[PDB]
Amino acid sequence: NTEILKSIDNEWRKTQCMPREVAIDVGKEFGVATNTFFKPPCVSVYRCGGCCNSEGLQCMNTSTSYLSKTLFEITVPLSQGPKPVTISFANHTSCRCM
Amino acid sequence: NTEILKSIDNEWRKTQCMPREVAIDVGKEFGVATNTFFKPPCVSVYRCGGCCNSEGLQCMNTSTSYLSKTLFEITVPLSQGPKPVTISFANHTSCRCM
Amino acid sequence: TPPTLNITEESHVIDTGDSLSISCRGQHPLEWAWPGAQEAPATGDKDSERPYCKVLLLHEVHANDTGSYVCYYTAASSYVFVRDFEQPFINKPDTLLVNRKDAMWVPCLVSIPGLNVTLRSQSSVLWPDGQEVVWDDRRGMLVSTPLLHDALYLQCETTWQDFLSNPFLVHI
Amino acid sequence: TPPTLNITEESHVIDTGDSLSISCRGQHPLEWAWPGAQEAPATGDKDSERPYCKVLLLHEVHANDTGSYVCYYTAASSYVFVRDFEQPFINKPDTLLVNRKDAMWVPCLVSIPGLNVTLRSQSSVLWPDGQEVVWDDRRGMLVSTPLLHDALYLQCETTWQDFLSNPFLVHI
Ligand SMILES: *[C@@H]1O[C@H](CO)[C@@H](O[C@@H]2O[C@H](CO)[C@@H](O)[C@H](O)[C@H]2NC(C)=O)[C@H](O)[C@H]1NC(C)=O
Ligand SMILES: *[C@@H]1O[C@H](CO)[C@@H](O[C@@H]2O[C@H](CO)[C@@H](O)[C@H](O)[C@H]2NC(C)=O)[C@H](O)[C@H]1NC(C)=O
Ligand SMILES: *[C@@H]1O[C@H](CO)[C@@H](O)[C@H](O)[C@H]1NC(C)=O
Ligand SMILES: *[C@@H]1O[C@H](CO)[C@@H](O)[C@H](O)[C@H]1NC(C)=O
Ligand SMILES: *[C@@H]1O[C@H](CO)[C@@H](O)[C@H](O)[C@H]1NC(C)=O
Ligand SMILES: *[C@@H]1O[C@H](CO)[C@@H](O)[C@H](O)[C@H]1NC(C)=O
Ligand SMILES: *[C@@H]1O[C@H](CO)[C@@H](O)[C@H](O)[C@H]1NC(C)=O
Ligand SMILES: *[C@@H]1O[C@H](CO)[C@@H](O)[C@H](O)[C@H]1NC(C)=O
Ligand SMILES: *[C@@H]1O[C@H](CO)[C@@H](O)[C@H](O)[C@H]1NC(C)=O
Ligand SMILES: *[C@@H]1O[C@H](CO)[C@@H](O)[C@H](O)[C@H]1NC(C)=O
Repeated sequence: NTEILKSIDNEWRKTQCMPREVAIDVGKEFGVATNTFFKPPCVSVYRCGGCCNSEGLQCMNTSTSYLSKTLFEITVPLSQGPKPVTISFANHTSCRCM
Repeated sequence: NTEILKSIDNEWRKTQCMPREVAIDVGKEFGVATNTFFKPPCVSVYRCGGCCNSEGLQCMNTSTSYLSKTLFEITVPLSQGPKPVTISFANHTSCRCM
Repeated sequence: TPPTLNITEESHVIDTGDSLSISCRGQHPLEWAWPGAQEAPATGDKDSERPYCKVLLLHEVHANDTGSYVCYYTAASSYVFVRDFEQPFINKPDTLLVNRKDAMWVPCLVSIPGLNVTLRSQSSVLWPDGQEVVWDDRRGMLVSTPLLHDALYLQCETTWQDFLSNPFLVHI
Repeated sequence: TPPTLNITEESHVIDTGDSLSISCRGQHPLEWAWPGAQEAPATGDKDSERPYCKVLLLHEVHANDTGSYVCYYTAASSYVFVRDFEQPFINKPDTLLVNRKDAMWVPCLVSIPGLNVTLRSQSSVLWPDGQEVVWDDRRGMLVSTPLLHDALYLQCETTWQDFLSNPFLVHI
């Protein structure tokens, strides 16, 4: 009754659409050659995510910041060593079911 | 150099495989009839997730707890009203790339 | 052709636990349409006076008896509000759906004709001023569909010691 | 058939900035295989004594000169450790791969023959005791592949004011 509607509403609140820290696979994020390793392979950024209460509505970003991160890229064969690369990743700052 | 390896290592640490709060769509989680609405449609639980440094290795649970949650289920047509249902959801407590 | 009641008003203010008895008398054999049953004696007493009469009476009247009362043989309608203190609010409960037609009405029925009352939910509170969203004592509040789509459940909030009805919401 | 040096030892302890000069003398015309260049005069001086002689000399010797020294015409090998204080550690740097063969060796070369030294990374520190994982002054430490698969990078840690080499790791 009371307490159950309370908790249920809390579950809704807790499960609502919003930006969340996720691990993005860099290679898969820019779609590079199948001969590259990234180190680290993934980066933690915030992206819009969660569940909408309709199906035809999908959680999308309405505003995005950009984060500079630096990591290393190994190519094959080992012609050269790991080179430093600077990359900008999306950091979603607001979301809406659209 | 120093500070960059430092941060990169921090990115790795931050992006490592572990249990994370996610929103699970209940209907899609048990695969019910395409004529049911769940309220709320989704629940927040922790599931093993993140990125492995190999491809053939995939993040899986090595131990799972179970959480009782109660919510409402609407059927169609509106023959009866929303009925209370108790459901157990997996709460992953440890993970390994397997 | 149209019949008439013993009380020519479209809105009667009654208190709970008060005995109510009205005579609908007009021409043909008549029959009341008072919502439900029971504990209320239904006796069709003729009177002549220039018409056939029919009286409706009820001794025990509380909240679950407030509603509309029609005496159809050109029908004759009259609404009656029965004021209660314990349960001023009547829910569905848990019955609410909607179709995209810009018209979404909430069925949260009010015991008292004049109240300052607001509808609240998970998505803040929704104040009625009359242009986009409008309150109506007759049954509840009226809201446009695509704006309330954002909310998942709804519950009417009052100003008294507070009382909250609780229907839900499913969009189409 | 096999030649011989002016110093019959498989391991020489030298300090940095110290001038080093050894005579490999044995039979046929010979040639040293000292790692790289330069600032070290290469002169093949005969001596007879019962063989043709060849001397290798070097005035400025630091860390980037420590290594193995062979005089092949049945070869004649001798390793020389040149102790430095500023840069006791030599990295690849950033060169490390592996194939599944249970043998994964780390190339972090040590200036000093006897050290207590441990390899650390993101996944704690890895202590060498000799059965599963084993340390070797000649070049570095030996670890089985499927256990180090868990780690992403590696860096040798010492006990002195600390020094950390830094290769990486990519599995196959
Ligand atoms: C990256 O996105 C996150 C969003 O999760 C930002 O963190 C905060 O997000 C909340 C949303 O609830 C905002 O109200 C805050 O203003 C954000 N910053 C903080 C910590 O106060 C984060 O700022 C974003 N990073 C950037 C600057 O790109
Ligand atoms: C559901 O899973 C989470 C895991 O995210 C549990 O929360 C804590 O997880 C950490 C892992 O870093 C453990 O060390 C803690 O012991 C866990 N509990 C806390 C808050 O101390 C959570 O306990 C799980 N819920 C249950 C009991 O099923
Ligand atoms: C999210 O929306 C903003 C709106 O300006 C846009 O700039 C950004 O590129 C979007 N994020 C995506 C699709 O990567
Ligand atoms: C995860 O692993 C545990 C091991 O006991 C198992 O009981 C549990 O069912 C697994 N979780 C899944 C696959 O839902
Ligand atoms: C008839 O109606 C009047 C109000 O107009 C009411 O006061 C009276 O009690 C009614 N008579 C009965 C009980 O039939
Ligand atoms: C209203 O309806 C129910 C029907 O069983 C009844 O039990 C309840 O007592 C009624 N409310 C009153 C008279 O206060
Ligand atoms: C209800 O609110 C309105 C707002 O204008 C106010 O005028 C009225 O006096 C209020 N009713 C009360 C508190 O009696
Ligand atoms: C020959 O070797 C000895 C060590 O056995 C060394 O002390 C000496 O300097 C060398 N002679 C030279 C410089 O040719
Ligand atoms: C070792 O090698 C590099 C090669 O350019 C040289 O510049 C450096 O000074 C050397 N280290 C010494 C002699 O301390
Ligand atoms: C290095 O560690 C070993 C551990 O047994 C110890 O015996 C030895 O004395 C240490 N070397 C030092 C501190 O001189």
